[PDB]
This record gives sequence, C-alpha cells and structure tokens, in this order.
Amino acid sequence: PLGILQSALSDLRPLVTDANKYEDVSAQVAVISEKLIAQLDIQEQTVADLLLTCFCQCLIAASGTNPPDRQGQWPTLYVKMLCGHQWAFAAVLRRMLQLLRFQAPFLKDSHIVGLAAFSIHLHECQPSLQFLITGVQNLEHYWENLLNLLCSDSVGVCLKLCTAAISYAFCRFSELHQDIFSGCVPPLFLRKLQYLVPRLIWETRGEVIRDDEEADSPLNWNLYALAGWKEAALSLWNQNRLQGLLREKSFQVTFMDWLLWEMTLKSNNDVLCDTDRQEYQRWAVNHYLSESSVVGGCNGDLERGCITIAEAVLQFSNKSHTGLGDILCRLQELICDIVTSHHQKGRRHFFFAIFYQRLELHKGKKELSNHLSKQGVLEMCCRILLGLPPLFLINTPSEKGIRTLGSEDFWQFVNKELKNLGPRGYALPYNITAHFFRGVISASVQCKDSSEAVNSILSATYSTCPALLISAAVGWPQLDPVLRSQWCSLFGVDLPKELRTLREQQASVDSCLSQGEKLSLSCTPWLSAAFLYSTVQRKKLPCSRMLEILDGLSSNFSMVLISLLFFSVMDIIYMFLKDGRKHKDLLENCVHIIHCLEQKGETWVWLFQMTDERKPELGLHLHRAASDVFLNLMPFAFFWLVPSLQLEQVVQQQDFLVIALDMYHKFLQLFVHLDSHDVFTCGRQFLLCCVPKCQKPNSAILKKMLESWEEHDPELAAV
Amino acid sequence: EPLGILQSALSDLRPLVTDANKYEDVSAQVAVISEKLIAQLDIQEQTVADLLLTCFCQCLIAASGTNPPDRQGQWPTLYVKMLCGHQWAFAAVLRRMLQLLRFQAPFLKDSHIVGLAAFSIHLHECQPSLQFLITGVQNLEHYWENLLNLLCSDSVGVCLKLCTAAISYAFCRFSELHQDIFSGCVPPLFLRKLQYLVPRLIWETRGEVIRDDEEADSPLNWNLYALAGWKEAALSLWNQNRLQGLLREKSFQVTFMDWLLWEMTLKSNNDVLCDTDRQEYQRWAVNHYLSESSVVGGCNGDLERGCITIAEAVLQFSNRHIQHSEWESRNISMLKSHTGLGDILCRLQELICDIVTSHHQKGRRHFFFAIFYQRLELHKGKKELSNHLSKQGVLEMCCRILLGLPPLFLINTPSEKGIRTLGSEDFWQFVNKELKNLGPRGYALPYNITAHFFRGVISASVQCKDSSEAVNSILSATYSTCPALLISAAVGWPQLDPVLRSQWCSLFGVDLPKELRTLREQQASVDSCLSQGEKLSLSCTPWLSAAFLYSTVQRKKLPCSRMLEILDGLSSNFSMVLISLLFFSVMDIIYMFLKDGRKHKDLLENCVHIIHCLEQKGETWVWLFQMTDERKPELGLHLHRAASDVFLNLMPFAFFWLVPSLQLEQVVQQQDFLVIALDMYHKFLQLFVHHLDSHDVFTCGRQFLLCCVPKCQKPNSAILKKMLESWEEHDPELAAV
Repeated sequence: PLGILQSALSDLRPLVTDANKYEDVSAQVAVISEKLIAQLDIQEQTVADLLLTCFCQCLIAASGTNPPDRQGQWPTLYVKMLCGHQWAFAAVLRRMLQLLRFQAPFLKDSHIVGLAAFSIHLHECQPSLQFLITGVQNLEHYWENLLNLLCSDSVGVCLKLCTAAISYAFCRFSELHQDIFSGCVPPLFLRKLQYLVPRLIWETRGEVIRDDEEADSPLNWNLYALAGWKEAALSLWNQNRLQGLLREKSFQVTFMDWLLWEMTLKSNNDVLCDTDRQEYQRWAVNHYLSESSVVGGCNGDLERGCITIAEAVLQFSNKSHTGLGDILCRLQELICDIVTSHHQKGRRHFFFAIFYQRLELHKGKKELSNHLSKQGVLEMCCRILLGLPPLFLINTPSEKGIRTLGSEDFWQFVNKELKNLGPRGYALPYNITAHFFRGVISASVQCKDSSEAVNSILSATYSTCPALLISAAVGWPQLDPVLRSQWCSLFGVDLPKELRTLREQQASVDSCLSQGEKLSLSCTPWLSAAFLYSTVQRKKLPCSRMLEILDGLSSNFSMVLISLLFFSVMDIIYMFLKDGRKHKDLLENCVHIIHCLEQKGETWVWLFQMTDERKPELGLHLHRAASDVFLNLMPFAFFWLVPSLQLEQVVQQQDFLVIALDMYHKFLQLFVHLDSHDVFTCGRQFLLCCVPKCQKPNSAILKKMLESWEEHDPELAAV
Repeated sequence: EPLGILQSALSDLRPLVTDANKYEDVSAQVAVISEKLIAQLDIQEQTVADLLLTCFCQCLIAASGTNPPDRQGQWPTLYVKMLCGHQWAFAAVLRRMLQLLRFQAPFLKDSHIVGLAAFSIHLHECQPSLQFLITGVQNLEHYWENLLNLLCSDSVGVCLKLCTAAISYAFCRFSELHQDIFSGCVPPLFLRKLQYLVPRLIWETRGEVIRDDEEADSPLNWNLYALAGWKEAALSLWNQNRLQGLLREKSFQVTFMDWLLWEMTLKSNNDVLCDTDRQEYQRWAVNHYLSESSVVGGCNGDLERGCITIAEAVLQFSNRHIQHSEWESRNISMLKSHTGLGDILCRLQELICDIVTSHHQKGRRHFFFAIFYQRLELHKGKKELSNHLSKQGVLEMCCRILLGLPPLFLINTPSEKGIRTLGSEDFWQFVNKELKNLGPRGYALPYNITAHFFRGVISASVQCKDSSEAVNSILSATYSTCPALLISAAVGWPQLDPVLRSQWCSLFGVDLPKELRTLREQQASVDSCLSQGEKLSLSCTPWLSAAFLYSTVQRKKLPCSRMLEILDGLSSNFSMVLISLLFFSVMDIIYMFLKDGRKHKDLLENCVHIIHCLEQKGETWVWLFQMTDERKPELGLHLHRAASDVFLNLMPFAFFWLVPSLQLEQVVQQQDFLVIALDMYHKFLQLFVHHLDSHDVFTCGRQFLLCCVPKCQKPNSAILKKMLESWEEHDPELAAV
C-alpha cells in the first residue's frame, strides 16, 4: 500500500528538471488515486513526514535548473490536491507543530525552507478548516499560536524561519504591482521580523551607519548555497522595497504588543547574556517613548509610559517569574526620576486611577466567576506597589519653604479597594503595611526636624486609615527590629514619641500576662485591645487569662470590651470560609457580654447595624477597617451566637427588633438549609417577648409569609 | 566473591554495636581482607561506595535508641580507619556522596542526611586522611566548599537539613569535655552557612539578641531520628547559649562582601521564597550590616561604605561570567538561570535616593568613580590575554550601574551657603575616559548615556531658586570642557527634543532657556534648507553645525553633493566647517574598515571634493594628522578629545588612501607637511608587528620627497631607501628645516 506510494510520490523528482510543461498532473492524479487508501497515531505520524518531505526534496531538485520565478506551477497544484482531502491536511498541521516544538532546537538547516514554502502556499489557497481540535478559525488563528509558542521557547528558529517565508516571496510572486503584492505573505511574519532582528542582530538598531550598495534588485535565492543566517536576513532588512513597506497599518508594532511578547519570554531559553538583555530594553522603551501617538507610542509623557506598562501587566495575569521582573525594574528606572523632582502638579493621582477603572468592569455579579478575577487583579495591584518602590512613591510632600510630609493618597485606595484583600479580616498582610512605615522613615530625611513630621503623620493616621495601625499591632514582633535598625542606620539617635508607645504597650501586656498587674489603658480602646488579643491568640492562652487583668472601674473599659467582641466575631468567620463548620470561641463572647452586663449596661448592637444613623464614634472607626466580604456575612454569626442567650437580650436592650429584622432580611438575599436556616423559629419567638411597640400578635402572624415589610414600616410609625 | 562476604560482614557488624561490647572491634579487620580481595563519572564498581556508606547510615540509626551517641563506643573511629587504610575506596565514597547530593538532591530521605553529616564530621576528626590523586582537589578542606557552594545555589532546603544534623550530632558526641577546644571538632564552613540560611528561611530569629540567661542541658537527646520537623530542631539550637557564644570567633565570622558573593549566585528558580519575600530579607540585611563595627567586616554606620562595597562586588562577580552570546550554529549549552543579580542593584538605588534627597547634602561624588579607576588598572592594556578588555566587559557595567541610578546623581548639587549652585566635575573628567567604549562610531557616545545627563540638569535646577539660569550656565561651561556629549545629542536630536520639551512643560509651563532652544533653531535651519535649497545660518560654534548637517544627510539618505552647495562662500566660518566634515568622513571610513575590511570608495571621492572646495582659499588641512598637542589650533583639540583611541591608532590607515588620490603638487605648498608624513609612516609599521598597501605607501612617501619643502635636496630619499631608519637621519635633518 505504501511502498508503491513512496515510489509514485518519489517518481515526481525525475519529471521536474526541464520538462515541467504541465505534465506534472497525471502523476498527481496517481498520487491522489493511491492515497485514497490509508494522539498522533502511526498511520498519520508517518504519512505526514512522507507528504511533506517530498516538498523539501522536489523544491531542491528544481532549484538547481532554474530559480523559482519561472517555474512553480506544480506546488500550488500539489497543495490544492492535498487540501482536497480532509483527514490528512489536518495531520500536517499538528505534525509541523510537534516538529517545530520538540525537535526544533536541532533538526536540520534545509528541512526549514521546506516548511516556509508550505506555509505560504497554504495562504494563496485560503482553504477551510472550520472543524479541528483547537483551531476553530481560519489559519490566522493558527500562525499566532505556533509562532508565539516558538518564540517563547526557541528564538533563533523563529528568525531562521521568518526570514525564509519572506525571501521565497520576493523571488516568487514578484513582477506585479506593489498594491496587491502585500496580500500574498501573511502579516504576522513581518509584524515579528520588525521585532526580532534588532533584538538579536545589533548593528541595525539605528546607531552606526546605513550601508547600501545593492538596494534595488531581486535578492539572490542563495539559501541552498549560502554562507550563514546573518546575511540572508540582513540582505533583506536593507532592501528598499521592504524597509519602505513596514509603515502600513496592516502590520504595525505598538507599545502594548512589544510587552506582551517580551513580558512572556523566560530566561534560560533566550540567547543573550543578562547585560545585553538589559540593554535591548533600555533601548526599546526609550524608542517607543520618543515616538508619536498616531503610531504606537507616547510623545514624551513618562506618565503615559508607566500607565501603559501597568495596564499591560494587569492584562497578563490571565510566585516566581523572570521576564516580568525586568519590566518591573524599568518602572523603577523611570519613576525614580519623578520622586526626586517633586512635580507637585502631576502627582500620584495619575497612577491609582488605572486600578479604579480596571476594578469596575467586574461588577456584573455572576456565578462565582468575576469575584475571583477581582481578587486576582487586586493581588497584582499589590504586587506592583512592591515592585516600583523607591519606597516613598506613596507619600505626598509639599513645598512652601518647608515640607509637611502628608499623604492624602493611599488612604482612599486602602479604605476602598485594598482592605478587602487578605485573610484575618480586619487586617492587612505583612508585606504592604511595612512600606508605609519604612517610607515615613525614609522620607523623614528631607525635613529639618525628622522627629516631628513622623509624629504628625502617625497622629493623623488615627482618624483616617486606622486599618494600618491594627495591621501593625497584629504584626509588630516581626516589625520592630526593622525600624529599630533603619533609624540607627540613618540618624543614630533616640526614637520618636509615637513609634515607641506601641513598644511600651506590647511590653506592658507581656509583663502583665505572666503574673497579672491590672494593665493600664492608653486612652485608645481600639489599639490596646489588638495587642491583648493577638498575643493571646498566638500563645494559645485561653479567655480567663485574657480579661481577668482589666482594671476598669470608671475609665475606658466597655470600649476595650467591645473591640474584643468585634475581633472575636470577625474570626468566627475566618474559621468558616477556611474549610470549617463552626469554631468554639463564642464562649468568649458570651462571657464578654456578661461582663458588660455587670457594668451599667453598655449595650452591644452598634456592630450589627450597617447604616450610620446613631452608631457612636468607635462604632464607625471599626467598620472602616473591615472587609465587605465579611460585613455581607455577619448575619450568619449573629444568628449562630444569639440562641445562647435570652431574657436579657431585649427587655433591657435598645433597638433589638429593628436590628433583628434588618438582618433576617439579608439572611435571605444571600442565596439565589435545615442545618443553616433554623432561626426561623428563633425570630418568631423573640417577638412574643420584646420591646412592645405594637407587637401584639401581628408580627407573630406575618412571619408566616415573606413580608417583613408589608406592614412593619407602618407598624413602626406607632412607636 | 568480593560481595557475599562483604554483606555478611557489614551485617554481622549490625547487632554487635547496640551494646558497647568491650574489645569487639577486630571484626573490622575482616572487612580489610575482603576489600583487599577486591582492588570522571566512574561506574566500574560505584557500589562498594554505597555498600560501605549504608553500613554507617544504618548502624547509627539502628544503635541510637539503645544509647545516645556519647555513650555509644569507639566504633566509628575504627570503621573510618579500616576504610581509609586503602586509598582507593576513600577516593570513591566522596564521589558518590557528592554525586547523589547534587543531582538527586530532592529525591532523598530524611534519615540518610544525618548519616552523611555524622560521617563527614568523623572524617574531619581523621585529618591524617589526606589523598593527592583526586583531580580538582588538593586537600580535604577544599571538598567542603566544592560541594556546598553548589548545594547552596541549586537547592537551599538541603544545605540546612544537612548543616543542622551535623551540629546536633557534634553537640551530643563531644559534649562531655572540651570547655575551650570544642571549637576544632566541627569543620568551620558548616558553622557559617547556618548564620546565613537560618534567618533567611525563618523570620522568628532575625534581630532578637538577648532575652534571658536560662541555662540549658542539651538538645532533645538526639531526637532527629523521630523528629516532628525542622523548624523546631533548627530553633532549639539557635538559642543554645553554648552556640551563640561560639559564632563570634574569627574562623566562624561571616562578613558583608562574603555575603553578596553568595546571594548573587542563588538561582531565582529552584529557590523556596516568592519574589515578593526574598526582597524583604535583603531590605533587612542591608540594614543589619550597615549598623556594625569594621572589625567584624561590616560598616560603622555610614552609607558610602555601603555602596562602594556593593559596586566592588559586582565588578568582581561578572569577571567569572563573561558569558558570551551566539545564536546561529547553536552549540547545545544551557544558560545560567536568572541570578540574584539585579535585585542587588535595586537595593542599591533605594539607598542612593537617601543621600541626594536630604537637607545637608554637600553633594560630593568623588567616590563611586575612584572605584572604577582601579579595575581599569588591574589590566590597563591586557590581562596577559585579550578576553575581558577595558572596553569589553567592565565599561559595560560602569554603565549598567550608572544607568540604574537616578539622572541626578551624575550632577553635584553643592550647597555652599544655601545658594545651591550647579556644576559637574567628576562626570566630565570621567567621560573623557569612557568614550573609548563605543567603537561603532568613534566621534560619539551611545544614546542611553546622553539622555540622563540632559535629563538631569532639568531635574536638578528645581532645587535652585531660578530654575532657568543654572542651565544656561552649565551648558555654557560645557562647549569648552566636555564636547563629546553634545555631538551625541546632535546625532540624536529628533529622538530627544520631545522629552526635554515635555519635561520643562510638566514641571512648570514657562518658555524654554536660551540653550535648549538654539539647538532647535540650528536644526530647523537645516531640515528645511535641505528641502528645495535656501541657505544655511552658520551659528557660532562650527563643529556642532557640521554635526547636525552631516548626520541629517546620513539620516535622509541624500547624496554627498547637497552638503557642499548649501553653504556660505564669503563667511569667515566656512572652512572650519569643511575641516570637521572631512574628519567625520575619515572616521566613517575607518569604521567601514573594521567591518568586513574594505574601502567604500565613494567616501574617498567625497573627501577629495571637500579638499578641492577648500583648496582655492589658501588654508591648511594637514593638522588633523598630528596625534599630539604641539601647535594644533584650538579647533583640533575640541574634536580629538571626543574621538576614541581605538581609531587614532588607525588614522595612518586612512592617510595613505586619500593622499595619493590627490594632486602630486597641491599637498606641498602647505606648512611642515613631511614632518607628518614620515612621523606617521613610523607608526604605520608598528601595526604590522593593508599588507598589499605597503607598496603604495613605500612609493608615495618616497616620490614626494623630491619636490618637497626646502628641507633636503638629496640623501633623504636614499636614506629612506636604506632601511627603516628614517629617524637616524631625520633627527638631524629637522635641525635645519
């Protein structure tokens, strides 16, 4: 079956020497007549390399008699025959894939030219392949896959190839007006030889000289008797007809496609040393940075440069990576020229804007598919800030003869779209809450005092952006030596008065836990109850040894006992989302509640209310530090822990019923069972014994329906 | 049967060790007989090694459980002796140890590691174990670094689990005596990598120094055999008050340079830390070594010694990484993964931004440049081999560094009395000795080191009061001290203007100064008059206008005939443009020669056209060819001090191509001609020690000498034909003429 196939398919070469006078047809009829009978199986893995190779053979057979200009009426015919079938033309594609992926690094130097000429001739026939494993579209959705995988793994081959699917097309498909010629070759080959050449082959970047002695002449078809691959792709980049062709729009290269090619080329694959791979870029960036905007580029707007780089980085996420690090180093190389200038007119606002607009597209709530992309882009938004620090980009000083050091930005980004980033809820992670401190330490040099500015910053930080101090406290032990060393490195004097009170509080806590000394209180009941909580929770000590050491008689006591209830009902959850069912610390809260009762009341509902109607100050200094992933999930905890109490939760409380309903409304808007929604009866019971506004028996019968509002809104007016 | 008896013996040695049976050791001598009955990547046997090493690695863990090491016996010493007494097996086990540590580092157990660590310590105790027939290593000590400086780069989580069991075994074997001589049991190097790998991997022991003085007994009675992990066995040992008072001596002292030399070599891949976590470690360490004393090796609290010491290492780690490149004709050779380099250079700019941004600058920068004046003196001309020349691999790092910095460091910023004037005197004195780098052009620098400068003076005037009266002062002090920078702008204007303009418009929207503007005018008086022809303006300084014109021509691909017709004919500043236009063409010829050596005729025609265009005025063009400073008018120095020295060593190679292509009589009415001709021939010989051009020179510097200046009438051509003794007679002939 195949022996005769190899014979026939090999009986072609003798024909094509001089007698190529339309007789290469009946042999094609025979090829097709005998081909009728025949995971990369062996039937296909072998026939492919048999059809293809006949090309690499016949081409070289005929390229000795005459060049391709005059001959070349067989190839179109052979390829039209091949494409005439379906179960074979779909094997050559995958075979060439495997043959340029695995063996590509070393196959041959003349089994290549026998692949370009099969690419091109696969273009002038525009065949149909709508059905295939992956490629659903026409070829144009196949060249890009191949070329991209290849230039990501192997570079030298990509150029060895691109510069051979061109030279075969200025010889062939010549002698025709320059208006329709450009439709023969595909665009991407040129759109990529506009990129590779000046990367590998220097001397052609625009530095040295333009040598030209043979510019207007059909270049020699010498690839079969050549001298190297550095004069077949340079005797082409210097031909006028091409160098004047890389100006159309059908194939441009702009400063958002350069990245997505260079930002995915992993070292250990390239062919350039480090201190050349880091000159290519510094040349490129500074060539798409002095280029018009109608073309891909930005005139001189460093701002626009950084903007584009960030917008590209965000569009690649779709850990350890090497290429991305170079881009994130060029960011610094660019920015460090800004902070040392103190624009005061174009300031950090130009940057953060990007995030806000990349973070609105994912507002179309759906089936657990966009939230993921949201946090995935957010983690990258964070990784960046850690990748373009001179470490005080996040600081907005001023100038009126002095420098004030304020930071009016990064306080909104945090309060809005960063606090909902990491675990533990109320806190941030310990990789971004150190940049702010190691930044105020490093920007406190410009001023004249260097010990007062820091105090002003950290005194302002109490009102706005409190979620940073808590993230420090929760992560202080691995943060003290850092600063204690930085300061001594720069100045070498005592510390200020607002970076050591935290140390004093930690030390007091520690020295008081071992024995017990009725801990004091620094008039700040949402700080001094974070230390006290985190130390315990890390050293595994229980409750009894947590609040047994408070000395509250008339000072700030209830607040230090409510902050703990908050921090204790925001970690019942981190132990639910994290592969769990229920955690045993609610006893701590049932004890804190009894301790608040022993005092003069000091109600606890400020937490379980989302609006800002009458929530006292700390009650809205707390929720301004949480994450909207939890606050949308409190009712769960509310109805978990409530049933452990009765006969005092209402009759001596204020605004209970209202809050219970405000919650039970949201307990439904989550989904769209018996072990989760059982407080039906609970809410039904609290009514019969509550602060009777009207509540005679109406709301005891209305819970038998889905209208907690059909009559409640009016049933409150009678209060 | 060298095997059966072997396994029988190394098995009977198994149970006999659970108890320290007195005198039950001669059974070792039996293995001596067996081995004596049996005697690159060797694989001939390559099993005796494992057969003999597993004996230890198994008998140890088999006995341990009955008694701790100290009360174990005198077994391992005798074993190691019966091994080393045959210096062929001792030449193998080493090889298998290293081969299985490196290649299959992760594919190992948690019980064989200690079996190698204890064996290593026992080796160290038997120092008389010294072999010479092991290529690559002379003594024993070398082996330790040989394997560990590969382990600590290919895989870090095995240089810790192997350098902890050693200590946990030594502190259980020799922890009965040796109040002072304890130091000397373990090998030193082990006890250094710990001090570098423990904190890095785990943070709970970074900065804490003193917490208490509670006395301890010993680690948990050799718990490694049934440990619960390593984060607590490496931590129950860092606190042992007997150790922390041990890594203070000199032979266990890590330092700063010795740290950079190890962090650079970490492969980014195969590491264990995410890229956003191995930069906190560095941002901490760099600060932990700046607050120290110099006796330890760390800085004393300053910052200069913290940058000098990071540059002096990059200029010392690349030397062993020449790492050339080639793509066509690929020789299969993997590339070294992304080294920790770069990162270090990012923690070096977070530190320069803290001594230029301050309130007490006193902006001196003599340092950081005298550090480069040394590596270029280690091998000034040649390191006995032309592989890493000055302008090859050291002047490409004095740039990779000098770029990653801000564009302000290159400028001084004095603050004498708060006035804060501007200037530069340590980048000029230095760029006048790094222009020799760019051999491509010769009359220019590269571009990426010409933007920063012009982009710096603009980011420094800010600090001053009038941000547009210093620039006019700098760029006027220039034109007389550092020409080579402008001519690299002229050659690059159309890629540079939309940066300066945008910057000066983004800081504060005020009109430009009178020195970043003159250039736009001198460029627009060109890009137009080349179109359709009008005239040229001929601003004050010639050698800048000429650069503009010549480079613009080259960039637009025009011929070399417009350049000569759009020009004044009655101006006093005409010739001084043509001279420069000749100089640039010469240099272009010379560049074309150092690229597939040839001549590129057309330029030889351009130059003769120029010489004829300036010959009907009575001037003197033969003083470019004076490689001295004797009498060259001031226009010569301001050009030669911009030209590389790779080229002026070739100027003769271009003086005998376009001299004979002139008339034989219009190159003699000049002043002191032959004094350059023969003074250049003298240099045309030193090059040989092209070759076909020796004839044209031997004749052209031989026929002129008859109808030449009134210096000699005879015996000078005869003398020149005598031999290469032009000097022996010229030294006396020049006396008169």
